[PDB]
Amino acid sequence: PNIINFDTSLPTSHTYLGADMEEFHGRTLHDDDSCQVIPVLPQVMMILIPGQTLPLQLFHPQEVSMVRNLIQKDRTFAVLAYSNVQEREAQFGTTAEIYAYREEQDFGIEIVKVKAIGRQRFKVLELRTQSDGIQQAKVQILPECVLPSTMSAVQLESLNKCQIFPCSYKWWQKYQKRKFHCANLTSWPRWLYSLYDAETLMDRIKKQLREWDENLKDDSLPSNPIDFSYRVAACLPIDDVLRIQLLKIGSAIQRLRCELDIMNKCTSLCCKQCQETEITTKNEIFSLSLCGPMAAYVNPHGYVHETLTVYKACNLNLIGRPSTEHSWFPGYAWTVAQCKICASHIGWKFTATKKDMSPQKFWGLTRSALLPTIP
Amino acid sequence: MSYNYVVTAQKPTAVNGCVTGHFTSAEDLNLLIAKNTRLEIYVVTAEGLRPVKEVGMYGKIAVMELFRPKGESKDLLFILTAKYNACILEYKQSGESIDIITRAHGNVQDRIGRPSETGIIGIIDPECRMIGLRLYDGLFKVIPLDRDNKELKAFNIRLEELHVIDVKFLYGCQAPTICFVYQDPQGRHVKTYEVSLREKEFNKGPWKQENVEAEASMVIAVPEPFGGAIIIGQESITYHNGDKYLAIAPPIIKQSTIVCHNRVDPNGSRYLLGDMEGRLFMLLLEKVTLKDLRVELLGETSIAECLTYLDNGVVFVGSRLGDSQLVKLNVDSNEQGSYVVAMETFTNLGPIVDMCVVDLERQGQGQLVTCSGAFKEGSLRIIRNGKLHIRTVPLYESPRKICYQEVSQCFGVLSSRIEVQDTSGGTTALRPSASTQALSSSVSSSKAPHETSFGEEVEVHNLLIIDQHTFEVLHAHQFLQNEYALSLVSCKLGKDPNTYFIVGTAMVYPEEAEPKQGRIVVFQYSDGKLQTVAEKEVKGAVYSMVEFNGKLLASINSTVRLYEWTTEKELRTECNHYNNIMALYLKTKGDFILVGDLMRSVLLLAYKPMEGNFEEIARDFNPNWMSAVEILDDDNFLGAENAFNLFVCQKDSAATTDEERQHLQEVGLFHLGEFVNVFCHGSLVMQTPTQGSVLFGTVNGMIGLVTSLSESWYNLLLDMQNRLNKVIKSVGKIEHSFWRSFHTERKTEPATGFIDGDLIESFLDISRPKMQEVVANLDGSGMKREATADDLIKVVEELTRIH
Amino acid sequence: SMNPPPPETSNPNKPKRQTNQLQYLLRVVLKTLWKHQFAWPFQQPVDAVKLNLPDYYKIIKTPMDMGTIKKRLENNYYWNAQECIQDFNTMFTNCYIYNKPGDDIVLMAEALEKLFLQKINELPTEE
Ligand SMILES: COC(=O)C[C@@H]1N=C(c2ccc(Cl)cc2)c2c(sc(C(=O)NCCCCCCCCNC(=O)COc3cccc4c3C(=O)N([C@H]3CCC(=O)NC3=O)C4=O)c2C)-n2c(C)nnc21
Ligand SMILES: [Zn+2]
Repeated sequence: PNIINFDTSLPTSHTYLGADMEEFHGRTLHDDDSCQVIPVLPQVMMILIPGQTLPLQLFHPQEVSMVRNLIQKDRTFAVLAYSNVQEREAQFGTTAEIYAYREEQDFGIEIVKVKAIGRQRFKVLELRTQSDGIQQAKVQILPECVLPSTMSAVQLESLNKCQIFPCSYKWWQKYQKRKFHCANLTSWPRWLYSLYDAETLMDRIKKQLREWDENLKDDSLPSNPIDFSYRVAACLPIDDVLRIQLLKIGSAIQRLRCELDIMNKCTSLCCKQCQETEITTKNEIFSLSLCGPMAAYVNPHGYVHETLTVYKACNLNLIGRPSTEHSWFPGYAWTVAQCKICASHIGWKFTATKKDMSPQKFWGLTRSALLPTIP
Repeated sequence: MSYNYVVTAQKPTAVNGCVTGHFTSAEDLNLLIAKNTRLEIYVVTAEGLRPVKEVGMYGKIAVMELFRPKGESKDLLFILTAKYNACILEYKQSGESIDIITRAHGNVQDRIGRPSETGIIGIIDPECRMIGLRLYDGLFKVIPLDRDNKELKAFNIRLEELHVIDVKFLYGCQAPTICFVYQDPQGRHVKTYEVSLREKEFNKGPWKQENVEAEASMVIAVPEPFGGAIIIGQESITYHNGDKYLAIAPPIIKQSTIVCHNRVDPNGSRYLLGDMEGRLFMLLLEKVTLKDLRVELLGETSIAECLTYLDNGVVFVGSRLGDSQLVKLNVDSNEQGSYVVAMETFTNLGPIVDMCVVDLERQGQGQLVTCSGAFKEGSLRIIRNGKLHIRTVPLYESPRKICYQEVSQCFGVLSSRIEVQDTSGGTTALRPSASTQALSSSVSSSKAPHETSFGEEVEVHNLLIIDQHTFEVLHAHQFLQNEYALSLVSCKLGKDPNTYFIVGTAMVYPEEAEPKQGRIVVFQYSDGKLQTVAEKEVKGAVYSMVEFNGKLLASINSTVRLYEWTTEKELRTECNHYNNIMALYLKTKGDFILVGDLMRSVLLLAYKPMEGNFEEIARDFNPNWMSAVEILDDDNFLGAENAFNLFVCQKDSAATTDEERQHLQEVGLFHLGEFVNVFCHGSLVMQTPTQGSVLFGTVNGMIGLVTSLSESWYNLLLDMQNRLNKVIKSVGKIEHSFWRSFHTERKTEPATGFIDGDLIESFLDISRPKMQEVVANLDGSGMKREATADDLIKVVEELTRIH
Repeated sequence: SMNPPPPETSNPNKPKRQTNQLQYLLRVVLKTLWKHQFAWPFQQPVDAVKLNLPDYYKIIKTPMDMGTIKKRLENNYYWNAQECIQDFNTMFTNCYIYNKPGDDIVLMAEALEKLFLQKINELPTEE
């Protein structure tokens, strides 16, 4: 637990990628249901969520050429959500728009470091590997299914003037009783329609997130249910199949419902290789980054890890000596952490370099190594 | 691929709006009533109302206002539909032929815009200079009322006030001026804006913005000589006319929120006000300038959806929750202290929350028992075909579910009543109802922090055993505290010859968003007393229960469970199925099970008796609000979804690919125009081109019937529909395909797999030349069989004989 | 699973000196390559057991890594710059021999060799 004085804005900056990159302010969004021909990055194996910051380091000449071509055009590439990545099977995905880039000379080879952000979900229609070896994807933009209020079709016109509204539990009781009154016209009561109300689910998830982060919901958390749902999904430490099932969801209400069901059910995080070795619990999860408790970071050899920060973790051995080289969190030294039983890499133990920092130590576990578990 | 036929058996009885004016003649006083898709025109006589016209439109009437511009001899009628079809109509009668001609029409929907929370608002400027529409937030649509605007062209003006609650056109203004109540982070205020047609913009209003009540909801434009505007909230009634600011806070209106009004005197001296609890108050304006405001409780009527003053103290009260009324007001109060005397009552079946089919009287002749109304307007309705004879049994509390038990010759009905918190420690009912005036009553045994509050309403749920002959409330069993009953079934289980009443419940608490505790209670009714035979505790809400081949199929949140009835008269779990969704809707046919979610998440399972579990057959996830589901046959499933639509999904048993065998193909879409609440298998005609019979009850009291057809008959009736649409003049000139098209704000597709039975039945009313036009130049035998007018008359008569 | 002992770095019988070339190779070249972000695979002998590469020391007959070169420079194991340059070249050549063109480690070794050659062209004259 304890208190924090680290400054949560530093991990989001990805300062380990060197000096200040060239930043882009323009935004390119394609119309819904429209088809686009987007290039696919060959070495990206992550299941990207819209709004999630993705850092990359590319040194292959083909990758650097493709990145230059994208920077010269719309700065958008396709990140395939692979169901079976060994055979490179992909049915869904998410676009990523490059918002920062930096090519570095005085270097052994031409290398480019990139910060992009997920934008639009999509369904993969066609995959064609070009003669260059790089592959293109003919892609259909998936639309955000926004459904109206469940009372809109069963609303009394005389009560239309009562639908605008000016101890939180009493406030929510009054909200439920006033917004879903006309539920007495249907076969279902008010408290059932509350289970499908965007704001009620958003407030329950806000409570569950207040359990994790001390940043107030006044500013950090978005108000739109779609953006809120994507922000929550970007920081949920779940396996790849559950994340794929969550990306397939098009309606924000279903997304929030599934997210709160996950937050209620899965309470332990075990080793994926062990399945029977508890590593941490939901209670030790804490947010050290503005993007939440879990964020995507890139390492010196090009691998992207979704790191979830926790205060404590058990059943882990520490390999090697601590190092500050290319550390994802400035001011902390990492130490490789393996499972006590199967020796699989679970994450790193980050220890503060200065004695005045808090927390003095924490754990960053990679999402690909964890498995959620219900007791 | 679906081939279905849907037809209306009872037109909507709920009243959503009523106006008075001079529409048929300048000397006649006309009363116009809107019943969703129906428009009724009456002439106000000394005795009462003389019916002069009834028409049907291809839309849901959202705005209905009369207005008389300069030069017109009598009033015109402006009508806007739910699909944003606006029109201006005029009454025309020559001898006996009455025709509602269309003076103007057009679609006012914008390509971009979010529909407002307060819904559609339609106002007309007093001097008939323009029509104002409030459809989307931040935009005000203006339709200039010139003589050349037959297409009803309109332009939008930007609104800095994004959350407008109510708006009215003020009287006595040189320029058309609107006065509206809006809300901002500072609170609720009232503002005014002049509408410039030359600039097509807004100009500063006559008086500055005033800070009003936090619950200011209603705006009333006072006519001359008073002028100004009255703002009505939950606690205060204010009046603003430039320098004139008059606020009153009568406590008699603090009990309930006033939701409707109507002008009595043409100069605006007296007004009628109706609250949510059915109370009718009189607002008096004392006088060049306004002297004072006064509120007098006139009495109690039905829960008023709309009020209108006719003449000679006669007032029409249009109600959707209950029967409509014609009431008489008197100068002197009676013996109980109420100036209101009920003259006449008009049946209203809305809302229909549940229903069932019973052969009460003559065997073979079916009757329909429905749970209608809500609160003190709750009742049971017994409907049979003679057009339709309806018997009413008032309950004075809200009915929710119903089922029939033949062996005991009685009905089981789930009901709920509202009670206020007691001053000491408990709850007190607001009025005597069926649950409190039963010949016998009982309560449940057993198996809450921050208790009670200050006079806050609480729902008390009861099971009512009602005799099928006399309809006396034989028994009224009350459930536990904080217990909500959801499902009800009457059936025999296992080898037990007794027929039981099974009720599924849920424990609801304010701290729990989702119920984690519930009951399945098994009662037996015999010798005029209800006893609890069995009781099972489940870890969730029992949303639905179904008799499944001598077993009990229950839906406990996300789980579908099968119970067996033991010899010790206990419920034994046989098998479970854990789903990705919460099992809201449960239906069965043989060994097939249909599971449904509020967001159109459909699942089809099959019971494997040799293995003793459930096996997934198919599913379909398309997010859209639902309301009711039913199984048409082994392969077809009917449902009602968002925006008053019906749909039919189909499976392929044999099929070709196991990946395709697990998908339910959407084979039918239709725009009904009603919000269906209940589907049930049954028919009302004495026991053919049609196969099956599924009745459905809706919110506006409309009752419908759906049946299945063959491919040849479906194609023939589709061609007939196209021809009839080509020949029939629509009121407001609304396209039939546009009205029947599956309409949501996300998508709009043409209707498929459905035959509009009302359109086909309208073929018998047109003239013989129109019949020959339709049958002009028209595949069961394998080739091409010709068709004359008499053949189609016989076909349509045979199709009408099914309802 | 031989994984032999690392190459020797100290020899008391071996004479030592601080040539200008070797002090440049240590203070500039090795310090530049050691802090590079692609240096880590070469900072220690190849652990053929943990990497599951039983054929590595059957193909690579002259193992070499930057940790060995660092310890040899710090212990003054070399007599002249040619030995250290040959050790670097042996490391790079071993990396290219065992792996395949286009592999990630091959590109990393190519980058390091390019930077090494660009630093070695400024080798100072002996004092
Ligand atoms: C299949 O194999 C073959 O084909 C033959 C074979 N191949 C290879 C080879 C290489 C690269 C790739 Cl790609 C693939 C293959 C290979 C070798 S020898 C070799 C090796 O020596 N290994 C074991 C030694 C371990 C390193 C010693 C410690 C150095 C200190 N380390 C750093 O300081 C750098 O930092 C790193 C490094 C890695 C990962 C991370 C970081 C780091 O900081 N972080 C995070 C922490 C949190 C944060 O906040 N930020 C971050 O960035 C990381 O996650 C290898 C691997 N080899 C050779 C030579 N010839 N042939 C082959
Ligand atoms: Zn493990």
